[PDB]
Amino acid sequence: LKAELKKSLQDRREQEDTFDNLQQEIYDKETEYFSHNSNNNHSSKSHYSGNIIKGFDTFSKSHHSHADSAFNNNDRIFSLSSATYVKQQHGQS
Amino acid sequence: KLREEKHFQDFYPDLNADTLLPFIVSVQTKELIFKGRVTTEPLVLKKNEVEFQKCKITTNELKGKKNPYCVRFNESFISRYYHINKVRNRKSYKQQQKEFDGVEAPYFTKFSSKEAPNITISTSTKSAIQKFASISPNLVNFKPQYDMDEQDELYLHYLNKRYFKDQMSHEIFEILMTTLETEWFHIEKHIPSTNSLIARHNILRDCKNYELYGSDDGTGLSMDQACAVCLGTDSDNLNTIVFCDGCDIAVHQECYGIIFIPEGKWLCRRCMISKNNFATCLMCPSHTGAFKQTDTGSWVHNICALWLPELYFSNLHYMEPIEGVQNVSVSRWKLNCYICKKKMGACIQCFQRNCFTAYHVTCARRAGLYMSKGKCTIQELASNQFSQKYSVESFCHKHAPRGWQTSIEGINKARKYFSLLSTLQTFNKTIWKTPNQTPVAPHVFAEILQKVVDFFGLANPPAGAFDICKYWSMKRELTGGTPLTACFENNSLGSLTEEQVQTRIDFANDQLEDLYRLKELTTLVKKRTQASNSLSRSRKKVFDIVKSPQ
Amino acid sequence: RKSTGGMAPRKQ
Amino acid sequence: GSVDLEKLAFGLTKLNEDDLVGVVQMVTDNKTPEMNVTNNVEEGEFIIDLYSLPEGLLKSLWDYVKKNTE
Amino acid sequence: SDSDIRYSFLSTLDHLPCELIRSLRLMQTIDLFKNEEDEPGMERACRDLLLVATYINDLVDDQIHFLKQHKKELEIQKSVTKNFNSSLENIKSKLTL
Amino acid sequence: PNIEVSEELKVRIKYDSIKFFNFERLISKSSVIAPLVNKNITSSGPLIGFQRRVNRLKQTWDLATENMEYPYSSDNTPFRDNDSWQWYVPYGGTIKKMKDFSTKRTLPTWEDKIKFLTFLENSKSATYINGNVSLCNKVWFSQIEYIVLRNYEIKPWYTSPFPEHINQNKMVFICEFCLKYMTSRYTFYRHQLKCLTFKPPGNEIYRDGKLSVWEIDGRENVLYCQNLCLLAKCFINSKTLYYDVEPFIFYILTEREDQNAAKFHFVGYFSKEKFNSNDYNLSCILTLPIYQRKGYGQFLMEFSYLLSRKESKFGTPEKPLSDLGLLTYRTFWKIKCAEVLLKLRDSARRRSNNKNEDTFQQVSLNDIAKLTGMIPTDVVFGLEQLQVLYRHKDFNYIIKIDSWNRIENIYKTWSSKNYPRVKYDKLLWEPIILGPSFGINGMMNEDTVSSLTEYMCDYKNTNNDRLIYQAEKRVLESIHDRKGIPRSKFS
Ligand SMILES: CC(=O)SCCNC(=O)CCNC(=O)[C@H](O)C(C)(C)COP(=O)(O)OP(=O)(O)OC[C@H]1O[C@@H](n2cnc3c(N)ncnc32)[C@H](O)[C@@H]1OP(=O)(O)O
Ligand SMILES: [Zn+2]
Ligand SMILES: [Zn+2]
Ligand SMILES: [Zn+2]
Ligand SMILES: [Zn+2]
Ligand SMILES: [Zn+2]
Repeated sequence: LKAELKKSLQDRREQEDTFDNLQQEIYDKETEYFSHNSNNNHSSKSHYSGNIIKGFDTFSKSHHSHADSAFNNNDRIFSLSSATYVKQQHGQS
Repeated sequence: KLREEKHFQDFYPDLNADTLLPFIVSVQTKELIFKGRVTTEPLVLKKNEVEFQKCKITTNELKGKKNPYCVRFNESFISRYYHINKVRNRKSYKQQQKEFDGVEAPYFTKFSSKEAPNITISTSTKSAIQKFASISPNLVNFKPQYDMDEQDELYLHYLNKRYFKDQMSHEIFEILMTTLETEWFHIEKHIPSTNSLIARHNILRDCKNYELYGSDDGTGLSMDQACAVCLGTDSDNLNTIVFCDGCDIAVHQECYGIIFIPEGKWLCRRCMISKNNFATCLMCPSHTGAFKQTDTGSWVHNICALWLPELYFSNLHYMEPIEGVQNVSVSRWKLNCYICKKKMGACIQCFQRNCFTAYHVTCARRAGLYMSKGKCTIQELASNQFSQKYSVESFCHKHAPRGWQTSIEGINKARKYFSLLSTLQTFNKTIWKTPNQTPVAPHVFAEILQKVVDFFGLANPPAGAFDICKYWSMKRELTGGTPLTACFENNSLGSLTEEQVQTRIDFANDQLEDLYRLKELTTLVKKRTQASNSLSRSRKKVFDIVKSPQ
Repeated sequence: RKSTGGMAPRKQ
Repeated sequence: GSVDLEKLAFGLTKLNEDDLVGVVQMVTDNKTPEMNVTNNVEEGEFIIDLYSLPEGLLKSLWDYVKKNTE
Repeated sequence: SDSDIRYSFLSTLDHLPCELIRSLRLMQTIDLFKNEEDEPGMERACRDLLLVATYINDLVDDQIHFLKQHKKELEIQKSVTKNFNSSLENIKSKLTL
Repeated sequence: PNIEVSEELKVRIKYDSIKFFNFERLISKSSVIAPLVNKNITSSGPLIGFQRRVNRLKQTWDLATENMEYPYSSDNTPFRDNDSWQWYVPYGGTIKKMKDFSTKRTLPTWEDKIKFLTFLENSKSATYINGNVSLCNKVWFSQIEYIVLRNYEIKPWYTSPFPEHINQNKMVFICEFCLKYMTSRYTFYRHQLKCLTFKPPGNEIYRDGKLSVWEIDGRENVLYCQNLCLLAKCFINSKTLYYDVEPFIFYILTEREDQNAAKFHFVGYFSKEKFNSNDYNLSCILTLPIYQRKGYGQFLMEFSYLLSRKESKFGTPEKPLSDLGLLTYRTFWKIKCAEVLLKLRDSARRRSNNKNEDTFQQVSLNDIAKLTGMIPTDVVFGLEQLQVLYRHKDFNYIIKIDSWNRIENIYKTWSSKNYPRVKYDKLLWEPIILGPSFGINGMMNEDTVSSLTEYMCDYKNTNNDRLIYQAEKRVLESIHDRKGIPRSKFS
């Protein structure tokens, strides 16, 4: 019926709202994760930090690198595993 | 090579980029093993053989259905792990394929629970599993592996008659033996290999044995052990001297066949397939050195398969199975050695003509006889295509080349070693392993067995729980050294010192902290997937009803 | 790094 | 030899079913190239010729039949 | 003198990220080239995305279980070798150096 | 009737095989038969795997009873000593309590030793009639003469390096769901009672009807694979890989039939490598002899080529072929090329209907390769076995089709055999990526700078399509727009 159809619009809106909330949360979580290495490497001086997807310990205590502190948007694999993200990414750029 | 595995540039140019223009209005073995000339082999292109047959009576068809006893404690712990012998809860074939290949039946996965979650397990079952796992720390995630034998079927009867009064069953015997070997594995994993003291003790034992009885394996010749197939003492980044850990032989990577060095500990073929038990080389009496299997399982020396002219390897990178024993010369087997005078194996002969004094290869190396590979390489010497080529050269006692010092002392050394061997053929100190290096199970294992017999609720006397602990160390000796259970773990802590273990813990901490953030991201991803699935499913239906109200 | 196949060539 | 084969053959006929299957199992276990026995498991038929059995096996069959018949 | 410690944990530092990225790439391929007018074409795609999501979950928790057990056995072996060294120093006077 | 005596001392005995093969009656009667045989009976005949073990045990325990004629030269310790430090640090120091590591009550002595040997000796007849009798110096020769896999008895072809005690016995039993081998039917019964899961390890990367393909890795299952190799060598003559099984990856074909458990029966397998520079795509392939020309080998070969195509490469099997490999695997080439020729014809017919044959389209071996998955040096053999390539007397080579009827007849005749074919849309796969260790846990001889964060952006270049049909249609349409050669050349 008319009301039976109408009652689905707000449900669609809420589902898209949850979808966007989860997308934003994954975005923020990986944004803080790919940097928590640098949070753990900067702050018994701790110079043994990194990721599991790029981190390593060949360096010594005398150096201080920032290539892990500055990361590009071509590393968020948990985001790139979606259709909407790559769609809007290629649409913007 | 035949005319299916060579190339197409043995055509005229036909570069395959040039364009071709299509239009419209029984057995061909073509060449020989290797370089030669064209030849047809339709007689060698043969496939058939005798047959294959189908058995008419199943294993479960031959079984005495009688059952004299039952258990009165934790029957569910048995019915879970073994096969509960009734008509259990089954499904119908008109539904099974629709349920496990249907519109919502996914593929399987190496992580999909080894149990069947569609059926339920009771809570008494889980409580019983917790009770059992609480017997000892090394009993977490337990499963009965051991398998029953035609001699254990006899031991069981004597145990039932003497101690347990027709209460012990096959399943409980298998469980007791499986627990015994699980505990022995966990005791063995942590034995520390050596330190400076034991290293000095072993090197001095080796040198003082060589000084009197001579050696062949490279031990005792110097402070740094040499190779065991070519007596080499140099190394480099392309092939290194890789030591073993059961025995203490050394080898070159390309002289033995080590295509890649594992990151943990290296175990040779004899200490990997069987155990270090003093095996039987087919061709010489002494059994100490680098061994390799044949095409059937026996164990022949690498120094022997090379020098015997009828023996070769079938793969020159792995040095895999020694081949060509079934066509050794009857005269070769009828010869008899002259330094140890033993009547076993096959020998080689002197080189200089008008001499027919024979000797085994290892007895020759022990005595000190002149042997030189020449300018050949190990790989050519192994390949057996050396026959049409030149030859390798040795000498007997009284045919030594100029400068080759006396070896009468050498033959005396060898005879003394074999004579002592033949004679030996016929702060509280506790002995804990048989002379053949097999184990003997201590008090704690009997205590664990008593606790398990309590768990299952049988009349348990300590004598009855020490009898099995005796019989274990003898069933593990009848078998040669191989563990009675098919299980084994690749872990080797062993030779690690203290600071190294400290650093390993420190790094494991970091990886452990990291995997948690990873797991958080993973579950976020899973939630997003579910959300988008539901969104699409609702959107399809709403757009359908909008595009068609009927 | 050297690749070695799980097979052996022809003998003769 | 010293085993009276006519008496052994007249005695083998005085056993029961499981004792006969015991005879079959005993012969099957130890068997030498000189002997000639035919065992058909596809339908269960055993055939053996006495005059080729060695002395140890003849003695053992004799002991079996003796201590299992009387 | 000492091999680089990074080469002892190759089930986690090396062999896990490869399977993780491979599974994520499979998810992306399914999600992108999934069709719209095909209702089964989207049912299969959602089913496979769910499959791969539970797969990556099970993988990343298996690895942490392994690391826990490895740390426990490291501790036990530390204790055992510290005991064995002193127990040998006890009866040092028996060897022949 | 039951027993009968002739006039020439030929005694007939009839019995029941069901009772005769029983596992309980066997031990019952063996216990009472074994002492009836004089223990001075000289077994001067051959050497059994059983008697060798028993006599080695006796010689090691130093017991005064011997029957074999082969005296071992070194079957005991070289220097038996009882003052070494090995008895002052019991169990390497892993147990700390004296009441717990004292072994005064668990050392076996002469009495229980002799009782154990008696237990061993009293089983001989049953051990034999279980391990060597079929339901239907001689040491260099293996005795194995059957392999009981499902319920069939599979005569082997060659000799595998099974352990010595398995090679001295002339029957081996193998559990398909686990690939474990034992030399006794009773032990087999016990093990098939214990073992519960009915599936290989590894994922399931394909499924259609019954057939399924499981992708067992190499270094995670170092026992399943090490037994599969030993089962393979008994049929595959030229192969020499048995233990270094980590750099390999196995793809296993299973047939399911349906406790109510899903039963997945082993049907065959093919292997592969993780990194090779010879441009191969397969190492060994096998189907268990219980088939009768059913199509699973051509299935698995098509599968290997699908994997190479979805990976976008070219490949060929490991080259030392066999006389049963090539005779089955040079028909695959002919049928593949016939299919591709029919495809080109039917795709050109839709536009060349209003035109004339005056123009001749130009096809190439690289453009047949990129459609098939195989290399040009194998497309040449396909076309040759099909008798379609002409080096007539610029135009040095052409492809002449005298009549499409012969080719469509070839294809229809091969299709009538109802073989199972691969469907490209049921595959849940993604080509594997390799880190700084190439899929092993071992040798160190690229640098740890891979970081693998790419392979995600590879959607950017829309040129290399992810689908297969896309590139197929691209090759079928784009490169075939060229103006055709005029037919004015020859007859
Ligand atoms: C790298 C390597 O190749 S080495 C390993 C190769 N060698 C082995 O594997 C030995 C054991 N396995 C085999 O022999 C198998 O046959 C394999 C691996 C070659 C694959 O063959 P299978 O799967 O068993 O049979 P498949 O169904 O695929 O072949 C059918 C076609 O093969 C051909 N053909 C196959 N076998 C025969 C044969 N014995 N005699 C005559 N023609 C045959 C026929 O064209 C047949 O078609 P048809 O039914 O119309 O007569
Ligand atoms: Zn060497
Ligand atoms: Zn070794
Ligand atoms: Zn030897
Ligand atoms: Zn000798
Ligand atoms: Zn199994």
